[PDB]
Amino acid sequence: LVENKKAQLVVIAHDVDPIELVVFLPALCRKMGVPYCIIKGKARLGRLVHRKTCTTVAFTQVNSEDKGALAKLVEAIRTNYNDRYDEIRRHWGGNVLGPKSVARIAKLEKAKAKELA
Amino acid sequence: GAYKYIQELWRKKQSDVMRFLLRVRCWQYRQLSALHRAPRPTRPDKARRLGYKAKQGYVIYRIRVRRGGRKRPVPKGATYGKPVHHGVNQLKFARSLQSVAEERAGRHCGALRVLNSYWVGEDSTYKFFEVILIDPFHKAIRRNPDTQWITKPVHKHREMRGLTSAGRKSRGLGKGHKFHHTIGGSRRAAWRRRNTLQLHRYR
Amino acid sequence: ERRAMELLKVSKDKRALKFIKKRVGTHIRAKRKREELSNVLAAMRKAA
Amino acid sequence: MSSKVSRDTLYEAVREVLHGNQRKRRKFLETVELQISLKNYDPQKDKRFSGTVRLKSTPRPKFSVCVLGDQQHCDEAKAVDIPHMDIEALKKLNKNKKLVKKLAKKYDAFLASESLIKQIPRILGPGLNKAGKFPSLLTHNENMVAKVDEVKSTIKFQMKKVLCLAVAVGHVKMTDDELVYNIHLAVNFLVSLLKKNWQNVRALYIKSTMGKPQRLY
RNA sequence: UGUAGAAUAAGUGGGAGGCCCGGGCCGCCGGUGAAAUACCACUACUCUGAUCGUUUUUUCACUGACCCGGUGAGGCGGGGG
RNA sequence: CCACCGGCCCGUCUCGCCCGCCGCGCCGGGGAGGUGGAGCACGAGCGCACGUGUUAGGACCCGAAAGAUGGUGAACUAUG
RNA sequence: CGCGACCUCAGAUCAGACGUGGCGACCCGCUGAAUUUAAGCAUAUUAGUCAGCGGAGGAAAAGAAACUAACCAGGAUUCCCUCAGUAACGGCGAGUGAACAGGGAAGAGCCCAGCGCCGAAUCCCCGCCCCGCGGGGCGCGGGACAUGUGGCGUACGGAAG
Ligand SMILES: [Mg+2]
Ligand SMILES: [Mg+2]
Ligand SMILES: [Mg+2]
Ligand SMILES: [Mg+2]
Ligand SMILES: [Mg+2]
Ligand SMILES: [Mg+2]
Ligand SMILES: [Mg+2]
Ligand SMILES: [Mg+2]
Ligand SMILES: [Mg+2]
Ligand SMILES: [Mg+2]
Ligand SMILES: [Mg+2]
Ligand SMILES: [Mg+2]
Ligand SMILES: [Mg+2]
Ligand SMILES: [Mg+2]
Ligand SMILES: [Mg+2]
Ligand SMILES: [Mg+2]
Repeated sequence: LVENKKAQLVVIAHDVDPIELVVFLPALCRKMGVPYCIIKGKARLGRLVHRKTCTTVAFTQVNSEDKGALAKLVEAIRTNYNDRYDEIRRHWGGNVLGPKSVARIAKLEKAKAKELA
Repeated sequence: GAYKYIQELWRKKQSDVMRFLLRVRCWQYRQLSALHRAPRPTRPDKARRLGYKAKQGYVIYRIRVRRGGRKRPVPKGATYGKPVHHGVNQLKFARSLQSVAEERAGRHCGALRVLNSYWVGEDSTYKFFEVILIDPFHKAIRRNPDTQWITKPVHKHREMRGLTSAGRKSRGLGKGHKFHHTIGGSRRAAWRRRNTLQLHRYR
Repeated sequence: ERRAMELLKVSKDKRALKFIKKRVGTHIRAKRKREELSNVLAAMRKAA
Repeated sequence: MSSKVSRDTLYEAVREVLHGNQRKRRKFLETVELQISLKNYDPQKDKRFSGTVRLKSTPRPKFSVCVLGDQQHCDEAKAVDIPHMDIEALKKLNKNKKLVKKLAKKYDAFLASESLIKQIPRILGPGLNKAGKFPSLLTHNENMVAKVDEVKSTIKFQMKKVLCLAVAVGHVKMTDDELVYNIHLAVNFLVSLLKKNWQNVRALYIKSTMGKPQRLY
C-alpha cells in the first residue's frame, strides 16, 4: 500500500527484534510521502488486531467523523518524523560510557580544575 | 511485498547498518550454548525460500561449529607411511562446515528430519548456522499432501547421506564437461562401472 | 567502495581499477564496478 | 591529465596564441615556438633523440649556409653565391680561435666536401663539435641545388640529455595552416621514434616569440 | 663556487631584436671557455611553508569483545547522614 | 617369387618460370632435381577353433626377517 | 508497589506421538593406509580400494540443464555395445585413463520461495451427534498456530488482469 500510495498513515512498532524486518520502512515512507509514526510496544499493537505481535498498522480509508481527527494526527506526525528526517539520519545514537567510568572521568576533571584554578 | 527489501537489506551485508546487527548477533550466539532451539527464524525470507512455512511443526535450531581444517588424528605426527602422507597439519576435510552442522543437529535430535540450513554469523573461531527441521509425525505435515515426501520413510537422516543443499554441493554433482568425475550417482558408482571388467557368455 | 571513491575522485583511474581488480574477482566486474562508482560519484558531487 | 594531437585543437591553440593580448604587435616579424615536454625517458643510458626534421612550409629565414671545400662543387657554390672559402683562408682560420666563431655564428648551417673533413676538426676544432655545429660531409661533385633546397627547410631535433625541446617552426606572417602543418611535421618525429604511443607528451606548449603559453588540447 | 668569464654557467631551444615613454635600458659585438645571458617556455634536485586529506608507525588513555583470579558472585561507584 | 632400374603420393631442402581469378593478394595451382616414410605400383582381409610362445594377474607348487589397519591383555613380572 | 501484555525462557511421572538397538550381499556420506610394482627408491602405482565410522530401502543413488555441441543441430536421469585401450596424465618410465556424437532397453514430468490479487477465504487440538460393517473417516459449537505471513490463483515452456 505504501508503494502504490494508498496508505494515509503508517504505524510502526518499536520492539522488532530482527530490526532488518523494519529498517527499510522509514526511508521508504519518507520517499513515498506517507507519514509514519514509531509507537512503543509491539504487543500493544496486538491487542487491537487480536494477535500477539503485529509490527505494522496501515491507515488508508477513514469514516466521516474521523477525518478531522486523522488529519490532526498527521500534522503533528509530519512535524515529528518526516520533516525532521534529514536531521535524524545523521545522529549516531548510543556511545554512552558506563556511569562508573563517567564519574571517574568527571572526578579527574574536577582534579584538572584543582590544578588549573 | 516486503521480503524483497528484507533480502536486499541482507544482501549487501558489509554495510554499516547491517554489520552492527551481525556483530551483536555473533556475540549473542557465542555466549549461549552449542545447540538450542530458536523460537523463530532470524532470516525469515531466506529460511522461507528453503521451505519454512510458519505453521505447527517446523522447528528452527541454532547450531555452532568451530572453524579450521581438520588435523590428522595420528599421535605425535607419526603417519607411518611414505613421504606422501606425512602432512599432519594441512588437511581440509572435503565435507563443508554447513553439512557438519547439519549432521550434528540431526544426530543430536534424530527424531526429526533435516530440510536445509543457512548462515547467520561468524567472528573468529565459531561459525553459526540455523537449521530448519520438519517434524515427521505431526498431523499438520502428515496431511497437506505436498509435504508427505519427507514423511515417506526413505528420508530418515538426509544429512548423513548428504541429500541436502550443502550435501549435494559437497558431493559435487551437476551436468556436463566439468562433472565427468561422477558420471552416474556418485564417484564410487562411476568407479564401479568403470573398473568392473565386464564379461559376456560370448566374447 | 569508500576509499575507491576517494582514489577515483582525485588520483587516477588506473590505480583505482588496479585496486578494484585486487579486491573483487576479475577485470570485467572491475570495469562495471568502476563505471558504477564513477556514475555515483559524478551524480553526488556534480549534483549541486 | 588529458592530451590529444588533434588537428582542430592544434589550430585553435594557434589562433588563441596569435590573438593573445589583442595582437601583441611589435616591430619585428614574430616567429612561432614549440616546446615539447617529455615523460618516461632515460637518456642516461640509451634514449637520446637526434634527427633531421625538414619543415615543409617555411623555416623563418632562408638559412645562412657556409660550405667548405674545392671543385666544380665550389664553382656551383659561387654560382648560387653560397659563401665559400678556400684552403689558404682555412689555414688563415687556423691562426685565431675567435675567428672560428665569427664565421660560425653569422652562418647557421655548415656543409663541407668529403676531402676536407680530415682537416676541419684541426682548424675549426674547439668551436663546432663542442657547440654542436660540426659540418655535414658531402659528395665531391654534388648538385648543390637540392642540397641547399633541403637545408633551407631542415632543422635538427636534438633533445640532448635534458627533458624538453623547443624549436622555431616559422613566422606569424605565414598562413596559420602552414604553421599547424609545421607543428604536425614536428610531432610526427615523436610518433615515429616512440614505440608505444604519444603518451610521453602529457603537455606540449605552443607559443609566439614572446606570447603567452598555450597547452595543447 | 674545478678553470677562465665584469657576474654560484643546472640544462635545452628560438634568437636579432625585446622592454617602456624622436628617445633611454637590456641583449648583439668584444671576451671567456668546451658551454653565454636580454625577451621567452619546460625539465630537475636541494629545503622551507598550509590541509579536504591519506595511511601506517609511535605515544598514552577508555572498556564492551576476549582472557586471568575469588566468592555460598555479600555491602561496588556516586550522592545524602 | 627373387634382384635391379624407371614411375607416382606425402614431409622437408635446393633451383626455376608459367597459369588460374566468388575477386587481383605478404592469394592459390603448377614444374625439375636429391632426400625422410611403417607407402602405391590390381587389393586379402574378417570371423571361428586349435597349437606354441610372451606379458599382467595369488599364475607351476611351498617358503621368509618385514609393513599397515583394527582390536585383546598388568592373574607372572616392572613401579606408584 | 501491584496487575496486565508480549519477548526470551525453564520445570513436570503434564495430554498424545516419535528417535535409539540389530542384519549390512547390493546402495549412500566421510576417513583412509601398506605389502607390491617400477628389477634399487622418495613422485607415480597399489587406490581414493582392505580395514574404521555413520546412515537407508526393496531397491538406493541420480534427475527435468547455469547441458552437449559449432551444423541442415540435439534435449531430464538411469543401464548395455561401441567410442577406446583413444584424446589425455606420467622420475612423459613403470603404468593410469575418460567423455559427447551413434544404436539400443525404459519412457514422465512437476511444485514452492520471490512478484502481486483474493476482507485469514487455512491448519491443529478439545467436546456433542453423523454413519455401516473386518475398521475409521465428512459436517456443529470453543482452545490454540498464524499478519515477523496458513490457503487459492501461480513458475521461466512465460504468468496474471
Ligand atoms: Mg511454534
Ligand atoms: Mg534428490
Ligand atoms: Mg577373443
Ligand atoms: Mg618398506
Ligand atoms: Mg606398526
Ligand atoms: Mg594401533
Ligand atoms: Mg596383579
Ligand atoms: Mg624384486
Ligand atoms: Mg625395499
Ligand atoms: Mg590415489
Ligand atoms: Mg569396509
Ligand atoms: Mg540403525
Ligand atoms: Mg528394511
Ligand atoms: Mg527449469
Ligand atoms: Mg580400436
Ligand atoms: Mg587412479
